[PDB]
Amino acid sequence: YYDIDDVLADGTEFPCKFQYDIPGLGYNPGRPITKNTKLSLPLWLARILAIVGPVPFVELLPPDMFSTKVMNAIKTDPVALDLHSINSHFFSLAIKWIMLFSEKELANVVSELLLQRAQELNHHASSTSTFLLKLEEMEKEIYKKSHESYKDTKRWMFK
Amino acid sequence: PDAVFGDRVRRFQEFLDTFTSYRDSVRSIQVYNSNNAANYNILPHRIIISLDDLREFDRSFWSGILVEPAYFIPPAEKALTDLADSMDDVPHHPWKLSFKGSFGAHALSPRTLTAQHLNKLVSVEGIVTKTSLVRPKLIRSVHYAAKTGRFHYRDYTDATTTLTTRIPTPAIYPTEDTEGNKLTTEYGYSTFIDHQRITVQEMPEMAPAGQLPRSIDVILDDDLVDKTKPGDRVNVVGVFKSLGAGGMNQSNLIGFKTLILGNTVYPLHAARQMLTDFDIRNINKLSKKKDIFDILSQSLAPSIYGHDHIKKAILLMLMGGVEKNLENGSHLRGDINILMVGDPSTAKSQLLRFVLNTASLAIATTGRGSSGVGLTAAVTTDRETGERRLEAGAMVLADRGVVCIDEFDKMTDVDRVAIHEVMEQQTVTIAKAGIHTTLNARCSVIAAANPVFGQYDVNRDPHQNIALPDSLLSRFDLLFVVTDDINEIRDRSISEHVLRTHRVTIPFLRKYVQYAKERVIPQLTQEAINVIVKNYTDLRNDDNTKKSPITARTLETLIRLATAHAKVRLSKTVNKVDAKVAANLLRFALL
Amino acid sequence: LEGGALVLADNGICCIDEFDKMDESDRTAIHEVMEQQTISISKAGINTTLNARTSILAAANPLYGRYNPRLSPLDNINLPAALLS
Amino acid sequence: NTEIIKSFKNFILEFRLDSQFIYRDQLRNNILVKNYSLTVNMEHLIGYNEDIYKKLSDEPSDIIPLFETAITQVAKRISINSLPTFQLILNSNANQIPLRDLDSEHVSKIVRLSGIIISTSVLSSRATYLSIMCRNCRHTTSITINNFNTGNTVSLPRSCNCGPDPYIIIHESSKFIDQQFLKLQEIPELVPVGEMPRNLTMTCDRYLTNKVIPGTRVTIVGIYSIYNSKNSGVAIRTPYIKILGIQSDVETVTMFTEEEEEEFLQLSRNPKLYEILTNSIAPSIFGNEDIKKAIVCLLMGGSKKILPDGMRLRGDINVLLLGDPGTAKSQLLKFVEKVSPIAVYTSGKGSSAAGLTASVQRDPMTREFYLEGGAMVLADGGVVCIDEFDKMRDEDRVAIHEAMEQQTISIAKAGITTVLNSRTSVLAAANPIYGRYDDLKSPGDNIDFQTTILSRFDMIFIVKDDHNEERDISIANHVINIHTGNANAMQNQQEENGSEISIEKMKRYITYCRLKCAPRLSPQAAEKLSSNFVTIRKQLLINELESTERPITIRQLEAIIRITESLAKLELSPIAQERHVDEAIRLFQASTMDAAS
Ligand SMILES: Nc1ncnc2c1ncn2[C@@H]1O[C@H](COP(=O)(O)OP(=O)(O)OP(=O)(O)O)[C@@H](O)[C@H]1O
Ligand SMILES: Nc1ncnc2c1ncn2[C@@H]1O[C@H](COP(=O)(O)OP(=O)(O)OP(=O)(O)O)[C@@H](O)[C@H]1O
Repeated sequence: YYDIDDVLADGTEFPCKFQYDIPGLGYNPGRPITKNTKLSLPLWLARILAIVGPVPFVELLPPDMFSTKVMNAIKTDPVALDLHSINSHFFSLAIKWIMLFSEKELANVVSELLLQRAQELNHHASSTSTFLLKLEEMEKEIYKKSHESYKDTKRWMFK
Repeated sequence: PDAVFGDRVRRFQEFLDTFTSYRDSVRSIQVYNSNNAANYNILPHRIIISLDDLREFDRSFWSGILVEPAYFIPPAEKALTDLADSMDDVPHHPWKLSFKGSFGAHALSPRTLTAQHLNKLVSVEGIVTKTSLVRPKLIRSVHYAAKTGRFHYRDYTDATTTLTTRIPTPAIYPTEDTEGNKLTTEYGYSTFIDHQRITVQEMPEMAPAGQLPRSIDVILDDDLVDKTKPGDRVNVVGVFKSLGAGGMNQSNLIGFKTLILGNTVYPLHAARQMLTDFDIRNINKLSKKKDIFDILSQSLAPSIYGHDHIKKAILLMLMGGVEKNLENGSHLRGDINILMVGDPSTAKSQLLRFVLNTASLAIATTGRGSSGVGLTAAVTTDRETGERRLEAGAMVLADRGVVCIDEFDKMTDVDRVAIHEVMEQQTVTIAKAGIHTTLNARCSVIAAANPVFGQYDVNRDPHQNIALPDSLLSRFDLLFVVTDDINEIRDRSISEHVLRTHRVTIPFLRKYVQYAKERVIPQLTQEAINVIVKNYTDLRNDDNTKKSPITARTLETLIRLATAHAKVRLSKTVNKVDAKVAANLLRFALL
Repeated sequence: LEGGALVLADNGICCIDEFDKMDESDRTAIHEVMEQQTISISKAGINTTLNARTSILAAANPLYGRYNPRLSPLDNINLPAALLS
Repeated sequence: NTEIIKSFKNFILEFRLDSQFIYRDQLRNNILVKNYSLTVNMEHLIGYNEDIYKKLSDEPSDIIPLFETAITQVAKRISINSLPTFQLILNSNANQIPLRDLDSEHVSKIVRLSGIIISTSVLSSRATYLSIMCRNCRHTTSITINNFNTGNTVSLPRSCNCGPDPYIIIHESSKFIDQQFLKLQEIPELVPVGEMPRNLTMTCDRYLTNKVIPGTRVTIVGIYSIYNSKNSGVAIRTPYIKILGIQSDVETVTMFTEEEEEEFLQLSRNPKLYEILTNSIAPSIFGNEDIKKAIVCLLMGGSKKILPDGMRLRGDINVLLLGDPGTAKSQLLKFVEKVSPIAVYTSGKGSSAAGLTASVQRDPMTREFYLEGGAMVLADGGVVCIDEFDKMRDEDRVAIHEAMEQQTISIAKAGITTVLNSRTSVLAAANPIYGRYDDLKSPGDNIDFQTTILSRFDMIFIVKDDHNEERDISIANHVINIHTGNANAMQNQQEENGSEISIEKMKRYITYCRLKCAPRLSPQAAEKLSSNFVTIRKQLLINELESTERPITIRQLEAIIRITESLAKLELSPIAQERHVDEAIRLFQASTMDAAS
């Protein structure tokens, strides 16, 4: 869709092996790619790739960003975790996969992390140091709204 | 004891009952412990636990161990040993827990530490240096009172005892216990722990811009002792101990010597390694091809043009060359050593960085250098308790590994004479004050040197162009001169890849080679001999009218070279087919 | 004091390498070791001359890089004439 | 004594400078931060109460604890556990004092001062709180160091038989802090006379620590005092000084204010943004703009390419100032050091006592060993100025050959063999041999003998000073104008007013820039260049067809490549321009000309 991040969300390569042989390799001279060839794929294509069958066209292996080592690591110190490092496009992204695979488990998990970041990021509302760098872009923008919110507020405060 | 201690133990029931995977693992220890009991008429008590379960168990008990492990831990210590009793109580003792993590906060490197991170179990990683050597330490004591008999008993607690602070109780040592009978020291019934202490420097890779690294200490006890040599890359995890006075201990500035105790300290490669099946089968699949080796060659120079013959020699050096030691006689040198030479901007030193990475052992060298390089240089005086302790230099520290040398020509000849001892003899010899020993350095080695004078490395004769006479020439199995000669046809090739520079898999290689190292040595086959005998002889029969030096040592390399390719082929036996490869690079060695 | 080498090798053969690199300090000693049956130290308060019965053999390398047939004898050798005599 | 607390608490609350009060703001501002800190303006403090300032100034050390224990009070109001005491830093810029004069009178007197630090100690703990128990009575107690001037100030009380002082340390329950132990030296300019500059150990605690890079020019405040120690007399104590606060001239520190980016954006928009810097480097200097221009390209930092494998592009290049005296190149580098945020001026030999080789030195006590430091390490990741490079001893001169490329030094001295990282950008000013005639000679036959020394160098400049009448009289008078009434110096104001760089801000600009953009060349620039040097590679060999001896390397081209990002970095653009590249060609062509001679 029209948000740069929307198309930006589909751009990252996703390591999904196909269910079928595919003559006319889009990437090269297979020409067909043998069934269960493991390859990273852009989300947009991969979005509907296995969506058509009735068996799905791609096995669609789960993201390393979603690794159990990731999902547990976040359980420790999300405040300390660098989301700018992980993807960095994540919540706007993972929601797609979580929309894609339709799992509730990490959802009940990650959403809280979103809050955990939020609480402290609310501390940033006051007017640094190094934490600001680890924020995701969508996670980064949120502050712009808040920073200027009080900025004009305090600048409004006097004269 | 507070139920807070008894409850935390009681709080550890359902865990590790769930996850119960550790329950039988300790039982797996129980059995093997029983196993050894079966044969003799070895495993450490301490067990690994992924911290993670606490997040599915107690998040308060979770972070608390990260907060006040000093408290939560000791009860967890009991239940393990306690259940350890229940696990096997039939037949007639720290039982520590590691925690890989499940991190972290508490994830920090040594360069950035505390004051808050103090008194908390934390992962910290880096070089192992300088790693104080081990000494034995008692805890329990026992005695006999004659003539009334019975048996005496005594316990001890130091400053580094357990985890938490406890009342210091140096006892001297138990004697004449009432009634006043003579008490003879009794041992082996009494308890002992060999003690170890080491610091660790933070990585220069992760080191900041303009500042020096600060290595920080950690205690090593029981199995924790001697798990690793000094200089290693490893991540230590444990609570940070602040014990000791601030000068207040004696009424009268700086204060509080401090270090982390325990726990895991997982060795880290940045060897090891896991292999499995799928992976090694690629090795098993790739091994069949005789076409693989050039691929092995081409993968070596991602940024580098050609010199593939120079490349081929590198992997053949990775093989090790199949050391064969004489029975009750001296071994001939197994491994191969080489030196890159040629006009400036060769990217020879650049190549060493490639030699510097996947190689995994070992340290390189740029010119000077010393005093001693791999020499211990007699670490002294004392250090500690009046005890003289040598600490091996890089050349020793690099044993069973790679040695790269930059500016080898600039290096002082003083230690060069030692490099004769370093290379031909392939062992270290030491007498200084001092300790008197000869220790093995078999380390694989390579160096690099500029032309003696200017760009004339082409025109002027290669002799007088060596820059480091004489036997130094005999030592190296290969010396490749790099001509700086330029061609527009060449430069045209030189551009785009240099252009693509700014804008088959490598890691698979070192796994392919590492397993290729212990399996399997090709030994020897006369068929390889049949052609090479006419070869090397003919080499002395021709080359001596062309170049030099020419020695049987160069012939000895032929066995090394073919030995390596036989490994490159993963051949269980040598083949004459490999010699043509070695001879050709040896042809390229001359030309 | 701890002696060795020549003092240790006395009444027996002494094998030797890098004989050209033994420099002067060795040469004069073995120069005297050719006078044999003696080792002379006037150093410190030590005035002693101790018997060295050592059998002597050392192999040494020709002038760099290797010997040149055009090179005349004794020009090729790196050792002193009185040492070879 | 007591209740003087509320008076600060009053100024903590009662104070409002219109329209908005500060420190009360700063507190909550630090609250969510968990900063646990306050920076006080002392010159501001007098504005509140005239009495308490000097009332504080009388024995400031004793009223130190009267603050942070007070600041927590309403902070605790605002907090509504555990809550460690905040760290206050008061500061003043008003009367700066020379290091040359420290009078015992100044003991327990707060003094703001400029300074140049030699170094600082590795951090060590101090326990702000501790629990302690009788080794006998089983009696439970707790103690704190609430504040301190090291004394040692406190010890174990001996009143629990049981004794003596049976109470003992408990570290787990105890809570801790840190100290830097800075060693600061006076500014070299004045007033050492013929005597060597005094050096002083400054005490940094908690937040004070890690706040300053070693060797940096800094302004600091704190209290004069003396510690007996032992490790003097009769009964004489060694001098030491508290650091509070230290407000140091920025940076002198990766972070900066946001509006700075914008004012730079104003600079980034300028079409002359590069060309104005061409003038800024040489306010007093006249001509040699090419070499003058060749300065800036190195100023922005070299190409760092770390992508696998571990092979990485280096920085920043190499440059040679060689030419007859009257080149003003040594005078040039003196400007160079001033322009670099971190740089080392070296005319040696070494400079001044510094080992041109970073070298090993033993610890006096407890034996052991450590890196003694080296100029490459001192300035690492920054500018390098070198004079007498031809006068350099060739042995450690060898180490230079390594230092420039691999950019990592390693020594086996003693037991510590570790390989240090050196990212510095060196520039060689060494004077050519025999004046003019060496140009009548080969371009070589100057540095050492071999040009292999030149091989490691990138842009090497041979100054040709020609005696042209009009050319001299221009700068000739330009010289007099440099002098009283400093007519040229007043010209910069209008240049400061209208356009021209202030160069201290520019340093911040560069430091801004150096960390900001990572320019990657456009694909067509390279092919434009690939087609370029292949000619140059082919052409100079056509000069080599005569067997003429002088030179060329593929490293020669790579150096040029770093020029691509060089000015482009000034542009701030993500990728190198096609057009942008060309000036690098003709500029390096002027460098190639030196080979042409
Ligand atoms: N085969 C090659 N492939 C790519 N680049 C090369 C090659 N040979 C030389 N170069 C270039 O030449 C330069 C070599 O610089 P480097 O510092 O690596 O030289 P070095 O190995 O130290 O040689 P020396 O010891 O003679 O200085 C690099 O910029 C590199 O890009
Ligand atoms: N382009 C120039 N701009 C300003 N002054 C100059 C210029 N060229 C020469 N001078 C004057 O000439 C004198 C040169 O003295 P200086 O000591 O700087 O020479 P140098 O080139 O640094 O010496 P060396 O050649 O030994 O490095 C200075 O007083 C300087 O003002």
